[PDB]
Amino acid sequence: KAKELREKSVEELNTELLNLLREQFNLRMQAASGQLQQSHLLKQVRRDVARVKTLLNEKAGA
Amino acid sequence: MKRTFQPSVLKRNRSHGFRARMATKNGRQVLARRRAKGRARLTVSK
Amino acid sequence: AAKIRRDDEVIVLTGKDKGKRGKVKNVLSSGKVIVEGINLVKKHQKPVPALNQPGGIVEKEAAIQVSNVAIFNAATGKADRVGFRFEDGKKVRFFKSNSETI
Amino acid sequence: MIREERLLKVLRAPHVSEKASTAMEKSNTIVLKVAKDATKAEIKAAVQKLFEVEVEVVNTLVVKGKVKRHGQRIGRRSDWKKAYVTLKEGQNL
Amino acid sequence: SRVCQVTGKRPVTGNNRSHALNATKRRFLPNLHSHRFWVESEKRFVTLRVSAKGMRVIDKKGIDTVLAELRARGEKY
RNA sequence: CGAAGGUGUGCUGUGAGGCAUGCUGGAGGUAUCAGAAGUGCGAAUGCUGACAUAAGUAACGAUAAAGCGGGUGAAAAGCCCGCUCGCCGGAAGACCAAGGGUUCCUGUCCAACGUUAAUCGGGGCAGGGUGAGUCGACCCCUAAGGCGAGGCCGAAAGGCGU
RNA sequence: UAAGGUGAUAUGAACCGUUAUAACCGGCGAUUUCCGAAUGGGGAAACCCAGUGUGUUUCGACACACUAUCAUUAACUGAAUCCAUAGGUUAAUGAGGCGAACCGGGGGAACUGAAACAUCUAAGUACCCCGAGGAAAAGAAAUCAACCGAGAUUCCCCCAGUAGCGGCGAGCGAACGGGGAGCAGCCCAGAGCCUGAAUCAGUGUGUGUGUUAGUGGAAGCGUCUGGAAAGGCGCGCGAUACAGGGUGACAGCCCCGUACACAAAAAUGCACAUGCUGUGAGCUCGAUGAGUAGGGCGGGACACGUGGUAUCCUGUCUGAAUAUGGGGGGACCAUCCUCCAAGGCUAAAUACUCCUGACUGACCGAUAGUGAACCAGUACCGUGAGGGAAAGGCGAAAAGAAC
Ligand SMILES: [Mg+2]
Ligand SMILES: [Mg+2]
Ligand SMILES: [Mg+2]
Ligand SMILES: [Mg+2]
Ligand SMILES: [Mg+2]
Ligand SMILES: [Mg+2]
Ligand SMILES: [Mg+2]
Ligand SMILES: [Mg+2]
Ligand SMILES: [Mg+2]
Ligand SMILES: [Mg+2]
Ligand SMILES: [Mg+2]
Ligand SMILES: [Mg+2]
Ligand SMILES: [Mg+2]
Ligand SMILES: [Mg+2]
Ligand SMILES: [Mg+2]
Ligand SMILES: [Mg+2]
Ligand SMILES: [Mg+2]
Ligand SMILES: [Mg+2]
Ligand SMILES: [Mg+2]
Ligand SMILES: [Mg+2]
Ligand SMILES: [Mg+2]
Ligand SMILES: [Mg+2]
Ligand SMILES: [Mg+2]
Ligand SMILES: [Mg+2]
Ligand SMILES: [Mg+2]
Ligand SMILES: [Mg+2]
Ligand SMILES: [Mg+2]
Ligand SMILES: [Mg+2]
Ligand SMILES: [Mg+2]
Ligand SMILES: [Mg+2]
Ligand SMILES: [Mg+2]
Ligand SMILES: [Mg+2]
Ligand SMILES: [Mg+2]
Ligand SMILES: [Mg+2]
Ligand SMILES: [Mg+2]
Ligand SMILES: [Mg+2]
Ligand SMILES: [Mg+2]
Ligand SMILES: [Mg+2]
Ligand SMILES: [Mg+2]
Ligand SMILES: [Mg+2]
Repeated sequence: KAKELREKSVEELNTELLNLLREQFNLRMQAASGQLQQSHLLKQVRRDVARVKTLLNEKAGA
Repeated sequence: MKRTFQPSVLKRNRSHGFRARMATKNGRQVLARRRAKGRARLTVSK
Repeated sequence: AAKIRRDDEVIVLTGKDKGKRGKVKNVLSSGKVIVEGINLVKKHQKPVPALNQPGGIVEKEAAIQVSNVAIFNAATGKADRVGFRFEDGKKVRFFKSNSETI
Repeated sequence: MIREERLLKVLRAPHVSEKASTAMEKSNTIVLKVAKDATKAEIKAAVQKLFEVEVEVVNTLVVKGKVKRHGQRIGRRSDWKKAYVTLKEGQNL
Repeated sequence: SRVCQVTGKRPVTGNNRSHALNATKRRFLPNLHSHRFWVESEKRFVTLRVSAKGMRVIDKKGIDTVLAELRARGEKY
């Protein structure tokens, strides 16, 4: 990632952000109910949201 | 019998609170001394 | 920069197992290594009810100081020392005794 | 009034207990941990969009985190917001 | 404050010396007076807090010269 | 193949001391001749810590008061259940505020805390629990009084005030 | 830079990575809630409440931006009162607050010493206040000297505890001159002639070099004791490296280093070279700091306490001369010598250490050394300002004691 996300457009990145935030919500619900075996997924999703938001920022005012 | 400490949070904060210290030059000096001493609590707060 | 690495065959220089050889299983940030069949301990492992696990005397490798082992030079059958040099655009390790790359 | 990014961050966890189980069986109310700053309007909208169920009323309270002493030093658990989200007669999830 | 707008004369400190030479801290204040000066060039009176010395400075230099010094200092009148 | 330190012993020095060695200890010590001093303790109602004494003495906190049967438990005068007895009742009941801040409820535990035992507890640990348009706060409004753009005043800091 | 990693107590879980988007180190960016100068208004800090402008496959309410005060500048506006001026609105730019010491300035004690005490001392100290910089301040003679001469300021060593001052008590205490560190000189008080000519600051580029990550870095084996070898013993070897640390006892040759040799994509410091905007060089003819110098009165500063007291500052009252002039040479006068006040700038040698890196100690080693070797400005005490502890060591390795 980061190089693969840079190629996408502002409209495309805004869609992936919404998808990552929906996944983040579903993983939180799964973790809270004690149904998430793969605890490592939360950090991956959280840091992907960060990557998307960083790229959206460098495309908006640069 | 009746002792010297009679609590009131309103009077505590008005008399010794952060804003009361900030209101005068000498009170900002209290905060500065306490900051230089490395005090955890500068004033009694919430 | 590290002279001894995971999977190297090493020879023990110091301690109860001086003279023995073994494969480096893991290299620790403390400057210690776990070497297969070296520095064995027989730990009295306490039972864990959360597994319904019983107790048992377990034989395991205890970490040994990395300075207590030498790279084994199989070609000479002797303990050696590591040096560093650049061969191509990549850094390599070499045996000091015969000047051969590892 | 709402935004999906906000609604997705507002609901934190289902809260499990005897009171929460009885609130579901007897009154069709779900007990949740919501963001501390979440409003009753935000919790209503978030439950309706994400859980696809109709909300009757949202009741909220702030739970104060308990303090534990470790010798001379204290520890403090976090304050959190609890939501009693009553769903309409027709129950799903 | 007890400051002359013209000369900058302000209270100074010193001592009261008795016959027995006992020193007690004192002040020497300037001879200050609030005076309305007619400024022809502005068709207006300008009230200045001035010492009698500063008033003699205005008699010598002229009010326009002295007010120009006040402007250069940033001092409003 | 046992340093310093600790604890004995033998010899030696006028003495402050010194050397040798048994035991303890487990990694450091230092001749000689010089060099520098935080250099020698019994007292200062000295300073800090430890430990005695009195002494298993005084006391165990309202003279409202207990008795028994059953239970739990390793153990029950004290905890739980039961039947009695007694005390307060313009309070020793109930409800607010202030102040405290989880002490609340349930389970579990008893070292320390509880002036005793403690299975019990406001004690330890874990979990649970506080749901508002109309109850309070915030909010609108002002009181004493505070702060106060400009301003007036004051070596500076500041004081007063529209 | 890498074969290992996801900071600690602190395991475990789920995972990431191994030749190059694992991790780790450094340069530059992004994000950076709320409180706090806190700045939209309020407020009992981390909270309460707005105005205006914008967004709404939902254009309710929420989200987002702006809106403090003061100063300078500009535009629009605009009284008493005709013009004007005040006032009013908006915009641009700056400030604000914090923090070691050193530094310049405004104020300024007392205990104490005098064997009492008032002059005097302590002392322009402690403290309060304002302001500033890498230093600050000072500074190119109205300075000294002594008839010979020196040549701004600052700092060091002498002169010298001298000459003096002094209830001539207690105390206070120079300068001239000499030896040194360092050295640098300029501009305005204005016009013309020639014109951007010396310098300085802001800043693009280039090179050198320094910093912020790094890279390589020699040479040992046998035997004895021992749980373990770095120790004893034998024989080798490296050294521009025997600084130091670690490793199961004391290691030049086991490990990290050390001597020596090297390295930057990026940001930055200092030099020169060079581009640009602004500033002005040289020459000739001028000009030469007035409520000032001096004086009376009251104080203060000068080592100098009013003394025979020159010099400096000035709260108050006064008040010149104009280079054929004026100041100083310690009352004052003459003579002579020397300098040119009432405008401004200026590097170095000097002072300091919150902090960063390297190194060092006849400094401490847990009642010592920081208050704090340790989750300490903590626990605890106090309404508050404030006060303020105790507390290090299993072992080589947890092999931390299965049963
Ligand atoms: Mg290296
Ligand atoms: Mg309701
Ligand atoms: Mg509520
Ligand atoms: Mg010793
Ligand atoms: Mg000895
Ligand atoms: Mg000696
Ligand atoms: Mg003693
Ligand atoms: Mg004695
Ligand atoms: Mg007795
Ligand atoms: Mg008795
Ligand atoms: Mg008794
Ligand atoms: Mg017992
Ligand atoms: Mg508790
Ligand atoms: Mg209870
Ligand atoms: Mg007890
Ligand atoms: Mg309890
Ligand atoms: Mg004001
Ligand atoms: Mg006021
Ligand atoms: Mg405010
Ligand atoms: Mg605000
Ligand atoms: Mg308001
Ligand atoms: Mg008009
Ligand atoms: Mg400032
Ligand atoms: Mg005296
Ligand atoms: Mg500065
Ligand atoms: Mg300067
Ligand atoms: Mg001459
Ligand atoms: Mg002196
Ligand atoms: Mg000289
Ligand atoms: Mg010289
Ligand atoms: Mg090496
Ligand atoms: Mg040992
Ligand atoms: Mg002149
Ligand atoms: Mg003069
Ligand atoms: Mg006389
Ligand atoms: Mg003379
Ligand atoms: Mg001059
Ligand atoms: Mg340092
Ligand atoms: Mg200590
Ligand atoms: Mg000790």
